[PDB]
Amino acid sequence: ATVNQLVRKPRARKVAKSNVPALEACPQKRGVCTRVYTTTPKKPNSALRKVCRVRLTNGFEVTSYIGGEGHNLQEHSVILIRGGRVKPGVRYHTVRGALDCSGVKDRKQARSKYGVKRPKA
Amino acid sequence: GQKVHPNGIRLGIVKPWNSTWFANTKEFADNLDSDFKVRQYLTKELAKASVSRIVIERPAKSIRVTIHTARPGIVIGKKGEDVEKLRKVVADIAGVPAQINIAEVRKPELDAKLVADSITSQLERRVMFRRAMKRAVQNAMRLGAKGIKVEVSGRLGGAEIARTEWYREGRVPLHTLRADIDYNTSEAHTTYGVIGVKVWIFKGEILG
Amino acid sequence: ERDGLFCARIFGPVKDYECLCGKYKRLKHRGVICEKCGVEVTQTKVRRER
Amino acid sequence: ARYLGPKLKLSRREGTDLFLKSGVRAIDTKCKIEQAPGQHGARKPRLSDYGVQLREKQKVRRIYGVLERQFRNYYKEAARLKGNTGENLLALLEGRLDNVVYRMGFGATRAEARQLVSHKAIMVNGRVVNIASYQVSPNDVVSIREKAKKQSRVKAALELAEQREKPTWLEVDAGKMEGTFKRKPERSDLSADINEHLIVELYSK
Amino acid sequence: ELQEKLIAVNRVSKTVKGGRIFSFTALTVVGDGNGRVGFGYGKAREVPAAIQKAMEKARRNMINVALNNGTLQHPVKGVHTGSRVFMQPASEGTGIIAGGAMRAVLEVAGVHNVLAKAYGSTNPINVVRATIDGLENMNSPEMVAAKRGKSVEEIL
RNA sequence: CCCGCAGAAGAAGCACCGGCUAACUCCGGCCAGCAGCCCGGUAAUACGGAGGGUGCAAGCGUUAAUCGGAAUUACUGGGCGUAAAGCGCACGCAGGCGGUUUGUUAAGUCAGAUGUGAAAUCCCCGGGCUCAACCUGGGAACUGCAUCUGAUACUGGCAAG
RNA sequence: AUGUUUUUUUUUUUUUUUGAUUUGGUGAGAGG
Ligand SMILES: [Zn+2]
Repeated sequence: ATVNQLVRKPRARKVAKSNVPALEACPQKRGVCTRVYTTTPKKPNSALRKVCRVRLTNGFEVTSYIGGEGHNLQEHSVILIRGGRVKPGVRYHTVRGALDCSGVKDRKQARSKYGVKRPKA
Repeated sequence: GQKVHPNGIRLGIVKPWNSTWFANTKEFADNLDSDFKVRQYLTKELAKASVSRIVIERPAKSIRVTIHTARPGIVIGKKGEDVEKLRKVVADIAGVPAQINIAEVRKPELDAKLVADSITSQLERRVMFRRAMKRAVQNAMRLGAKGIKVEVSGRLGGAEIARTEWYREGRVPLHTLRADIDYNTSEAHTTYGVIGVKVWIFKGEILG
Repeated sequence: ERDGLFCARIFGPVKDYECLCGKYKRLKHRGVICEKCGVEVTQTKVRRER
Repeated sequence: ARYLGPKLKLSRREGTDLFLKSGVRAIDTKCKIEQAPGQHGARKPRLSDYGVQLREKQKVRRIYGVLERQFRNYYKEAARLKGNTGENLLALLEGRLDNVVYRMGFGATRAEARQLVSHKAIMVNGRVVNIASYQVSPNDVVSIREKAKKQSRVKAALELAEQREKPTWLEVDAGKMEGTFKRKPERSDLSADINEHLIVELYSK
Repeated sequence: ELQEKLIAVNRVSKTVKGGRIFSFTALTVVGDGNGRVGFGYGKAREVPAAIQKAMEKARRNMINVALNNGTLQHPVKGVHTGSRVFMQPASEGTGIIAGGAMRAVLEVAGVHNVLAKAYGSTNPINVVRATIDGLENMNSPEMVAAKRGKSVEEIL
């Protein structure tokens, strides 16, 4: 605080670590599904949340949420993950409508966010 | 169900009865039934007319009805056209000669039942219940009520969890028997459910 | 009529502190004259002296 | 790059008459100008602090027919320039070629004026200018070219204008169909209902 | 002539034998678009009543503020409890650059042009108070001259 | 770049609408799903569809990343009795700071000048591409460094008190 | 002798004040 003190030893900047380190400063990363499964969320919620453990291109083994209703993913399915954490230990989302992950069926609103092409009529 | 009915506790002292006749155990039940019928009919008919109190009084095998209403003009219609019509039906209901009298209610804001009815109507036509209640209270006060209370209950503003709210103004002594407490009730059959409206109007204390 | 015998710009607004056609419906800017109204903005008795 | 939808809807939303239709027929007859658009029009709860500002911004933008990025740019320019920011912005808006044309009375609406500008009808100092955003300067004569001078719409527009109040900052000739942008307008010359300050605040978040 | 802005309304509770009794606090502020400002803090079982009370409070115990044209006379700090507030006079056109409760008070006061940051707490009630204090303390050139035994041209 | 030809012709989507946050209704059971932080168990403005609206617009969302907000490392600009924070207490080298008067010096300090501080970029006034972006003339700026000439209140050095 | 031992959203917006109750010539007839 004291100017002399500051001079002696300056002020330390708070180094904030990244909450999506398996990306390694990439907007998305390609990965292969090591396994796909459902998981129960913590309190107070209740569901069977669809999630896949993904071995990434850069070597990391992470677990990625699968948004939307329904998915085609199996083991050995090449998917793109984007970062974003579902509110234990899931810090990433599968990009629907990229690589092997399909767009959500019968969806008409927020279509972009689930890979869905524009409905023709 | 805490409270005693304010009319009912005072029938011997400051409040009078509505049905005012004598009958032996033989004919009493029948008479009561008749009264119920006629009253029901009247309510059905004179809904649009602001009617407070039907007073039935049967001497000598002939029924005398007395309708207390705020606007006689709509109950009477053209001079002795609607009243007459009412009479024959009343007679039919009873099975005796009928006679309808129509008392004109001075100050319908001070009559409790009428106020309640008004409130119910308001509720039905989708006003803010609270604003209606306020209006009811205020108006009575303006008119010269020593006090008024109103209470409304259940599904207020179509809310899932029902509750009761009530506005008092002035003094409304219920434990005091000699207090002229005009009490009455009504029910708003809204889209979300029933909303019950109670209203107490304290005219003043009687000294005897 | 704009602008005839009973004009707006030449004399004044019929209503008090109102553009007859449409602007100023409170008490803040008494005087502004838009092109859509071609109207002054004063009292109801202002036309009696003009 | 333009708003192509219902014009009166916008006006309704705003509350005021934005002058998005010529003014032959009064706005109250064409639409429920008091009632807001859509299913939930009759309901009107008091707006937020942010919201009012936003609305104000929209109004101004709507009036001139300027999309958001452009508007932002204009605001920035105003800020950069010396003097009062809101006023400057207003001046800039006015300065637009299409707006100027509208003022003159060669377009019934601002939209019409813009269209005319686009279609190589208008000249500024005897040189065909096609850009609606073109900032017209002081002493810059602006006219209809001889090809577009025969159009019935132009005369109608002029007539409409003649009914409408004449701006002091211009000087227009109906026969010659050429107007001189004499000077950039003062704030007093413009409409008082526009709260420029709100707009300024909105961008000063 | 007076303009009045309800800044915030907050529901506050009192626990009793039965359960929770709820009530409403209304923070308002009123001003004449010139020096005079006054905030009022009213409380009642229903909102509108509370608001009314607040307004009433505001209308009495107003305070005068020396305003050089649309803006303040010099940069002024004002503190109250957690909320410490800085506000700085600004050129015509800039508008009220200030956040929340602070803005409202300024607007009624009839300052049109300010640059104002609220450091510390931003608890509306405290911050408005702080703002008021700042306004109050702020002296004019004439006043300063009077204080110092000089003319206005000596001070500039 | 200009002129002529035809005919509204070939040309609008994306996100969002519980609060923060601009925008609301109806129809489908802690499931399916949403989520940036703080819904869903049968009347969900929070899930999905619709109608309606709001915001952006040839883009619109999402992700990643940086500053901002964050006075949340606080030089400007924070704190430490109870919220995190006074060494258990002292002595004391280096270091930091230093009562008062005069003289002197002129290191710090201040003033002016000179040299330099590449051009571009930023900013001001202009000019040129129909406008704009873009290009561009001149200025200002580049908060500095060096040197020379002064000023000597303050800080420092030296000398006496 | 002893208690973090059955938690689940059973959810935060007023009225506002600011303004008024509205009827011109012509001709005919009566009272004093
Ligand atoms: Zn007007």
